[PDB]
Amino acid sequence: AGLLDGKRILVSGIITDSSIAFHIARVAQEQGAQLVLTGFDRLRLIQRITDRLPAKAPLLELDVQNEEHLASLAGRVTEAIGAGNKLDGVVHAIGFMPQTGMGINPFFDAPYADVSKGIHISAYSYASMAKALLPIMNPGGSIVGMDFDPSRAMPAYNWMTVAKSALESVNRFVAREAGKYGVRSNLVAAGPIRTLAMSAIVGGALGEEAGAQIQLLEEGWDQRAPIGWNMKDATPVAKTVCALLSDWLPATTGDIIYADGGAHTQLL
Amino acid sequence: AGLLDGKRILVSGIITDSSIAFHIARVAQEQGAQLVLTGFDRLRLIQRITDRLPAKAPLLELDVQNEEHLASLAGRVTEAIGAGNKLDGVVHAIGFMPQTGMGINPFFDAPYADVSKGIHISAYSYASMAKALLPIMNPGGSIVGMDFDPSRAMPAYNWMTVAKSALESVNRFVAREAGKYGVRSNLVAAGPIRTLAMSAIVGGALGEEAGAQIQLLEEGWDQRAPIGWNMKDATPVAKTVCALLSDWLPATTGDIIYADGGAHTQLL
Ligand SMILES: NC(=O)c1ccc[n+]([C@@H]2O[C@H](COP(=O)([O-])OP(=O)(O)OC[C@H]3O[C@@H](n4cnc5c(N)ncnc54)[C@H](O)[C@@H]3O)[C@@H](O)[C@H]2O)c1
Ligand SMILES: NC(=O)c1ccc[n+]([C@@H]2O[C@H](COP(=O)([O-])OP(=O)(O)OC[C@H]3O[C@@H](n4cnc5c(N)ncnc54)[C@H](O)[C@@H]3O)[C@@H](O)[C@H]2O)c1
Repeated sequence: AGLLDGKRILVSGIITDSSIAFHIARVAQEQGAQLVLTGFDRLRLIQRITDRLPAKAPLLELDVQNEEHLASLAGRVTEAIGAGNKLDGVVHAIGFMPQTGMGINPFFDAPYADVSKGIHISAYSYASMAKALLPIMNPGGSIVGMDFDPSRAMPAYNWMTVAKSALESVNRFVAREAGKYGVRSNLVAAGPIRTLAMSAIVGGALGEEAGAQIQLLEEGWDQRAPIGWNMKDATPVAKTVCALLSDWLPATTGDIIYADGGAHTQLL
Repeated sequence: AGLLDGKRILVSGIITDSSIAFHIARVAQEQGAQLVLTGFDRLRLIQRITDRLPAKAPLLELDVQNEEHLASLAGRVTEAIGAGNKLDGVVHAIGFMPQTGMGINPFFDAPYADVSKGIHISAYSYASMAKALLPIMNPGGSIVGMDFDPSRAMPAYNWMTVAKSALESVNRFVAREAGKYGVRSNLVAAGPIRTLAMSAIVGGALGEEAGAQIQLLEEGWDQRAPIGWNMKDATPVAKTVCALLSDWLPATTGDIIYADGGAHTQLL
């Protein structure tokens, strides 16, 4: 067994043992996968976290906002995974929005320059990463991004929700391109998870009201979710992406998979 | 009669007698409205077109990308419409994407810098215009933007479709803010219309394939539309926005109104 046996998945995200990426990576590895990692800013730190993973995995720098990193991605991955080999999976657990477009700050009040690098890192990054790595994929490969239902306005999230709405719209376009390589591109829309930086926001982080608005949003969930919703266990979201990086969901691409306890489907 | 009798609607867009904005403005005026206009780049030209309108209307410069214009909008509109008066409507007939994110150019191939000012002008502009004018609206006012169903990938449009998906997501957030002023914000999703620059693209404009891909998309429509779809008559789209700027659609905000012959609802 090993759902993901002898597969090469490259994982994005992992910033702390709290990060979802981290949890996919573990579940992934127990499942027989073989990762290669991408780090962003504090590489030495990611490095140290990455060591508690059930298995060693090469880590590589990558600021999704720097061309030369992207220019050189593919080389690097091969160079590591070893030539004559290609990868079967790529996971985009990444996003970011500046103080302003999120939190307490009124909505109309975010600078388009701020709003922008959010879009640049949260949505557009999906395309860059795919155009860059699509050339090294075995057929029947999988590309996956982490989503958060932006289909109805919620409060406090503001422009991060707008950035996700774009994510949803970019994925459809990547599905089109990946199609030619016989590779799939999909989004897993998670329920709220207590990641670190989430934690910080439900604390005083972005504001008081902002915070109390999450708290509540966070509770609507478990209520609504017919099978409930644990905001502290990213394991169910990890096993889904794990289903998607696998060959058991072969006829589905442009798609979004609600890994949310059912919440999105119930009114109250 | 005069659906829009003694109402102050400020219209965005009008670049040629072909432009939709132009058509709303006419229908608007025959309906008893009283406009005030916004021009973008070639003001003298807009000016000359604007004269064939059934009625005189003050025109004002406004590059939705220049802060000081937005900073000074409200003053200008009052200054014109005359102090002690407020407007009941605002129409956002505006958008734009650089060669690259549209047309023949592959999707992965657009620079985020290009992709960006599209987003900046097409989506984000909706928010700026609203934060700026919301202070001068009578209650039960209306804000309307022009939409184009981005809910399924289409070809050739690329990033303009992504920009509209964001538009749809911004509107929901503006509905929230407009709510406090008791003003409404909605999107009219049009079918394809032969505007000038559209014309140019179905000609050789953006590319050959790009062009032949519109042509076809353009025909799927009238087929699909149970009551059909005339790509050369922007009158039905104009009368809808006209319904929406009016008090007959009072309980509906965050919304998108399909002004499309029914196309969006039928598979084949
Ligand atoms: N946590 C939630 O409640 C929730 C729910 C549904 C979806 N998601 C999405 O899941 C994804 C995973 O994020 P998370 O919540 O695990 O949080 P997280 O704080 O662990 O960080 C996600 C990452 O963004 C990275 N980042 C920012 N700029 C970058 C850049 N230039 N290059 C590379 N990485 C960069 C950080 O290094 C970090 O890894 C997020 O994108 C989030 O939108 C999250
Ligand atoms: N034509 C269609 O098939 C179609 C269909 C559905 C929706 N829409 C939308 O309808 C809206 C109306 O556009 P149209 O198709 O009538 O085309 P159009 O070419 O008449 O131009 C729309 C406008 O964008 C303006 N523009 C660009 N940058 C600007 C700036 N910085 N400041 C102010 N104006 C600026 C131009 O001046 C022009 O008026 C568009 O936004 C389009 O997305 C169009």
